[PDB]
Amino acid sequence: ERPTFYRQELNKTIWEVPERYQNLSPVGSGAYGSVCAAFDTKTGLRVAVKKLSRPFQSIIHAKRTYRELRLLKHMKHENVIGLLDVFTPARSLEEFNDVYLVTHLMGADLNNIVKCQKLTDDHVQFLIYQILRGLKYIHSADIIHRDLKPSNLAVNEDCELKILDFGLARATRWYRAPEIMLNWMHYNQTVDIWSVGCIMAELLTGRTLFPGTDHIDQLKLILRLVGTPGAELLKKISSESARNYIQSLTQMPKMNFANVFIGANPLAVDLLEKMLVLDSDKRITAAQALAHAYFAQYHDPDDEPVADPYDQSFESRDLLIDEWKSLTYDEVISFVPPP
Amino acid sequence: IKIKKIEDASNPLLLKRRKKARAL
Repeated sequence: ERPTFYRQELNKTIWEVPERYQNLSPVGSGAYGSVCAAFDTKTGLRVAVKKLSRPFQSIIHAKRTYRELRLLKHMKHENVIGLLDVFTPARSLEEFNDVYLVTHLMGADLNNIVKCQKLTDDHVQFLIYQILRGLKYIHSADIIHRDLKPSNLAVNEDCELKILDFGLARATRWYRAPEIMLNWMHYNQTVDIWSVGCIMAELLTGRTLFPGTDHIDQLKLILRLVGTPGAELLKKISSESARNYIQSLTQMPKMNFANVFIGANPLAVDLLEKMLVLDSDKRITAAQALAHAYFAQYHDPDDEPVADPYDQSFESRDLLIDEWKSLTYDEVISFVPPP
Repeated sequence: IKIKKIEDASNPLLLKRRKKARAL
């Protein structure tokens, strides 16, 4: 079943891919791998071919490579970017060094759309509804994105949306939950709900909600709207030093959101209050938010599916580089493409 | 890209939601 490969050097870097992928265009580099846009003659789709060149330089790298492949092979949902293909030109484990991941390159990112257009409240309802539909699926497998922001949401002309680029580490901080920013405690799935509130708030006002400079600055901005922590939340902060820093602040009441978002759909503002709650344990879940009156036109409890269970037991495994590499190789080989 | 008006947009999800909204 090995397809025919063709090789070419694009921008001082070698790509060896199946002939099904045509007209490769370097669309970016990084520190985690180069990316090219291409035409996938098999599906007729425009796709992103991501080459990981350095996959196994450390235990951290090898493990993160395996984690990214595991996550991506598990994602089967309309509002979540899935794996269209994964391949290596290697004919055996011994010569295995490069891994390539292929995903659908749909529309443009939300940040790009907003730069060229003022969305209506209607767009906002449907877009946010799609993010939460995707998040209910993800959270049901006990997966946390961890890095949601406009640049990680693909949107097309017909308003379809898919969540992409999951945080693989185990502007950017402007969407992060207070408790994960300073690492106050072990994170809840609702750190993604906090990012959603930040995203929606910005879509409605056309202004970034918490545009802080550093952690303290951003924390202060956050706590001014949402108020400062109480005893309940303080009991949950594991770090004694963070708790001492928290108590040193001058107390701040929560603000009323209705004065901050005047003229916005009142239901939108109500959902915002439920998403942007300081205590993570009290933030609305994605399943609950889908049931919120703001999405009345779009809610269908018979079509907001959950995921199969995702085995994260590997996270606690303590293995050698070659063992993580071998597990990764096995996952490439076992990959079954989507219809 | 420019996003069409939701009224003009057509996709599988919207199609589905519009089909339920009539079976009602």
